[PDB]
Amino acid sequence: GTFLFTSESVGEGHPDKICDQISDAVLDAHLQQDPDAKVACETVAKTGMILLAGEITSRAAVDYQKVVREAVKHIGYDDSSKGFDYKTCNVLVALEQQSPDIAQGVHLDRNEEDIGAGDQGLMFGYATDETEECMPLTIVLAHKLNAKLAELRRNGTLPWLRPDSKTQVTVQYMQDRGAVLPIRVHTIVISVQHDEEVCLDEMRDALKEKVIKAVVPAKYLDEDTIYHLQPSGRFVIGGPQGDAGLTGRKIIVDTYGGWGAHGGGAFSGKDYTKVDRSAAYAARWVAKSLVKGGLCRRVLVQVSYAIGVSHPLSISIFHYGTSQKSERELLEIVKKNFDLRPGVIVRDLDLKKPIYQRTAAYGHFGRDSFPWEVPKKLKY
Amino acid sequence: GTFLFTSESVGEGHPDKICDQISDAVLDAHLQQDPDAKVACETVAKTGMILLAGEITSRAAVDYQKVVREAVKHIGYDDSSKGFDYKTCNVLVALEQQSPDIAQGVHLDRNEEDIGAGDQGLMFGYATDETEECMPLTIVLAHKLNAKLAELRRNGTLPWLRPDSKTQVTVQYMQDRGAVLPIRVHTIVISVQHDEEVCLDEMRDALKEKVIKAVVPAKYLDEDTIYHLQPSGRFVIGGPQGDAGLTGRKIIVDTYGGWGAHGGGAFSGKDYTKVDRSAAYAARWVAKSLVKGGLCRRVLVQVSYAIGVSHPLSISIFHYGTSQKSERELLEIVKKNFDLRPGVIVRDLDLKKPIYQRTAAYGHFGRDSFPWEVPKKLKY
Ligand SMILES: CSC[C@H]1O[C@@H](n2cnc3c(N)ncnc32)[C@H](O)[C@@H]1O
Ligand SMILES: CSC[C@H]1O[C@@H](n2cnc3c(N)ncnc32)[C@H](O)[C@@H]1O
Ligand SMILES: [K+]
Ligand SMILES: [K+]
Ligand SMILES: [Mg+2]
Ligand SMILES: [Mg+2]
Ligand SMILES: [Mg+2]
Ligand SMILES: [Mg+2]
Ligand code: NA
Ligand code: NA
Ligand code: NA
Ligand code: NA
Ligand code: NA
Ligand code: NA
Ligand code: NA
Ligand code: NA
Ligand code: NA
Ligand code: NA
Ligand code: NA
Ligand code: NA
Repeated sequence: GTFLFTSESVGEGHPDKICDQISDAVLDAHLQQDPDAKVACETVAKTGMILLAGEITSRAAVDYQKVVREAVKHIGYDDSSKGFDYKTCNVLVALEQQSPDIAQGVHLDRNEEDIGAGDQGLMFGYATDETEECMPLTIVLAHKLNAKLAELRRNGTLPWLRPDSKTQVTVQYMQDRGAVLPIRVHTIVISVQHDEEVCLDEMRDALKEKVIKAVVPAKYLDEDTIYHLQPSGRFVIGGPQGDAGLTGRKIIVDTYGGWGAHGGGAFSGKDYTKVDRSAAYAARWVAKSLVKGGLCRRVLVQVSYAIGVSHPLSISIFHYGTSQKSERELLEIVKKNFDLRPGVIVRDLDLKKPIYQRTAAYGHFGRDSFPWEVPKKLKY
Repeated sequence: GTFLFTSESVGEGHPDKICDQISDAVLDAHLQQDPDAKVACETVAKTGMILLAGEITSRAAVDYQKVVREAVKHIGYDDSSKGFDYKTCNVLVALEQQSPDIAQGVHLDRNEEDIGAGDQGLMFGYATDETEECMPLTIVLAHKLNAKLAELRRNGTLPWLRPDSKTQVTVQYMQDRGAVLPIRVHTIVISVQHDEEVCLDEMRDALKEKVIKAVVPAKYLDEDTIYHLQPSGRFVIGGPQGDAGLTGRKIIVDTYGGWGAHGGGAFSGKDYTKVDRSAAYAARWVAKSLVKGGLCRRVLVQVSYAIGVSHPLSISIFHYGTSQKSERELLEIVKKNFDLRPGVIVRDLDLKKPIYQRTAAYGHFGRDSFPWEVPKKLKY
């Protein structure tokens, strides 16, 4: 009756995540000055280069050089010995205004509540009662392993660590009437960039004793757990020098780690009129509200939009058999309690606030009591 | 007992899809000369620009200018009046060799069958008996609508069409013992770039009569079907000029349209040692083999890897209740019939052949009897 499930996470210095963080630093910089900025900022990172490309229409005056370099500094790439340095990297900017054809179809001369979706697309929300934060254990543990690496890098106790890391956690689960119950950790992978001097045995010992044991409860680890620690054997070249990064290439790390579903839309670098972000956050809010409200133990929500149209085209609820109410009944409860127009979501979730860089590593969900993590009390 | 589900697709000239096609044109060009080329080619597209960035180690001599421009020509961007022209665009190249640290951990001095996975990650395969090609109807119809647009553009019958398009199809389904049965089309969205002269009523009439009716069986369309045709009202600016494109930003369009699950890894621009592609293709092959073999009606397969390790770390089978056999029994059948090491998958699926550009629009699955679409006869 048991099964395995695997999820991964990446660290703040993983090149794709660098791009997500930069794109959201750019968004935040615009929103600090112009809450109605229209932002669609993609970032590319390769050896020695950050390129910004996309579309921004805003009243803000933003120093892209400074914003980009400060984000890279925070991540920890501050010297050529680490493969990348915020002080001496190339920052190239290929930003244009938002297409006027998009603007006229989406938001020009529209009442805010009746703004159209900024694009077509589909989005999902998911929640599971297997953890208090209503997230899958696999992805929670994978994120926490990367956060622990960053902590031990920044506090100087593992000074050989560099910012680029990846983790992967496989958990053995039991099924319980559509809900899932974690039993044990089956396999853990950790790969992290390191300095030229530290040897493999020192790193593997530290990753087990100072990282895994500081994160994963001992009850989940046993003599059969498989550890793949620095499995490549050498990871000195890293960051953008080891692998090109792009915004929106970690969309499963950003969400549910393979659980539930994904509609394909990236989050970072986008203002609220891009329903890829706002409606995914709202769908998480719905799903978590259903689970915390006791209506389900596990639930997947789909919503979809057409460009220029305010109301969603479709809403669907899938409860995995974990409710006494039918999926139709839950859908009616959702429709009576939520208004998923983007110009309403923006108000309910406060999506003009410049908090987005904080979302761009360690997952957008399950953390810090962001507005989409605070369940709505449902009337039914 | 019914529910809605929505999927989308994009056309060959959608800027993200342009990037996928270019990245796979680059891969194919290398593989034509060096079947063992190591390729990780990301493409970015914005107004007037194609940038190649990533890592290639290969014995091939490739003219990137020519390869890129020929791909853009095939797509149809051949004049400034369309927003982009293969003849006069900027092609910038930021390609380096594969990291030697990766190479040593993955494939150097390794027997081909025992090559390590080129990265960690998780991948899913999915199959559903609702169509003969074992794909969801929503995504099949969405792809076919984009293909029809391209056909009518290329044959000159709708000469106002341009290459950038998006479609979205919402289908109303019934559940049947874990399987799904399409009933009717609930909503269709089509947005397509167009010339400055054609009016909105002409376009909307043509999209209904020459596109939708030529693609979607009349039995699925009724007086209640909702049509959002050119919903933005104006789409003259398009392609990279309207929206930046990046490789690997259409991973749900490339796969199952929201159905099943996704592990996050993009396909295009990657050789077979990148399990993001090879193992996803193998997982599709497994899933389709289970459905065509009569063991399931619907199935999701998860596999996962660690960099440098040949065998998958985990394999999981989820059959939605559509088999008399337990998921454990199906997993044993899979393990007895499939060897999911990348250096074996490459042989079974012929993944050194330069056919990848053909996969990079209209979905990687459900078409053209590629090797992963030909079911394996299972022994059990
Ligand atoms: C294998 S390249 C994809 C990702 O894997 C990581 N990576 C890069 N080099 C190595 C390496 N030598 N060993 C393990 N992981 C690596 C980096 O996070 C990179 O973005
Ligand atoms: C809204 S920008 C995201 C995508 O939507 C498409 N698009 C661009 N401009 C428009 C427009 N004016 N109307 C409808 N869709 C558009 C293009 O495929 C683009 O890549
Ligand atoms: K990459
Ligand atoms: K974009
Ligand atoms: Mg990547
Ligand atoms: Mg999208
Ligand atoms: Mg895109
Ligand atoms: Mg990956
Ligand atoms: Na810091
Ligand atoms: Na809970
Ligand atoms: Na336990
Ligand atoms: Na060093
Ligand atoms: Na997921
Ligand atoms: Na909290
Ligand atoms: Na052609
Ligand atoms: Na079938
Ligand atoms: Na019918
Ligand atoms: Na024109
Ligand atoms: Na999908
Ligand atoms: Na065929």
